[PDB]
Amino acid sequence: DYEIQRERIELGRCIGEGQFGDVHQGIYMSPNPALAVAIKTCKNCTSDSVREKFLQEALTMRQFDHPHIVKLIGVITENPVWIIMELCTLGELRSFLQVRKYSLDLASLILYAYQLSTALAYLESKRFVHRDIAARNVLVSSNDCVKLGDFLPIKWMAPESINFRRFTSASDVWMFGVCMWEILMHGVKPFQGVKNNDVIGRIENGERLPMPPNCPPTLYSLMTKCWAYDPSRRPRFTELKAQLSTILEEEKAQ
Ligand SMILES: CN1c2ccc(-c3ccc(C(=O)N4CCC(CCO)CC4)cc3)cc2-c2[nH]ncc2S1(=O)=O
Repeated sequence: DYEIQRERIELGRCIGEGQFGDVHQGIYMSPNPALAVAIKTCKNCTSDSVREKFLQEALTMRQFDHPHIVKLIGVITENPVWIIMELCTLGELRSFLQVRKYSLDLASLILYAYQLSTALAYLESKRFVHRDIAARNVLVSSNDCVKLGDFLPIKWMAPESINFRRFTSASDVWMFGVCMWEILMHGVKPFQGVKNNDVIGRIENGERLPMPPNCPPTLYSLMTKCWAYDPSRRPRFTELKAQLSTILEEEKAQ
């Protein structure tokens, strides 16, 4: 159904490293003659136990269809086993933001947050809990378009996830707060120089990540709402989407 004949794929250069092996860009020739694609490879998929786990990412991704979630294009299930995805040409978000620290305007940063919130409101409506929302798992398709990729990170995790391994859409909202902070910090990691074991203590003392330089206070406020200790007091993703739209439109008007 989405099994792709290997001769329709031209493997190109290695563009990254994955859990199971190198990621390449490539070209997919279909009945579009030259579609740019990402190809996830798997070093040890000659073993079926590894193959089953590798190909699970594809099965998971197949269930989603959203403009801000990376699309599965297809798979090749014989050795070498590949997963074919749309290429996000500008690569990982953190690296992208770091090199454009002084060249992306604030409206673009807010747009990325908004776009991610639309993907996450979609996932919440599908009753899908992500568990790992972080800038490391976001890819850049174009200067005006980011997409959620992936499918313990203590410094991103909600207190209930840390303490009791509770994961819900409300814990995803906490993580998304941290991801928004990362974006407005131009790809700096949260709690740099702080030991993982000490994170929950700071949180429990009422401390939170600080307002990023040049971040609109309305937007930092929204981040802080994501970091309510009580998950029931956090906004739902649809509310974040609504508020981010307003913040975005206000910034576009500057
Ligand atoms: C994790 N995945 C990826 C990892 C790296 C890159 C990636 C890395 C580097 C580049 C790249 O060539 N550059 C060079 C130019 C840079 C622009 C300057 O900011 C962007 C990085 C492009 C894509 C793309 C993907 C990807 N796209 N679609 C699905 C996936 S993935 O396999 O899930």
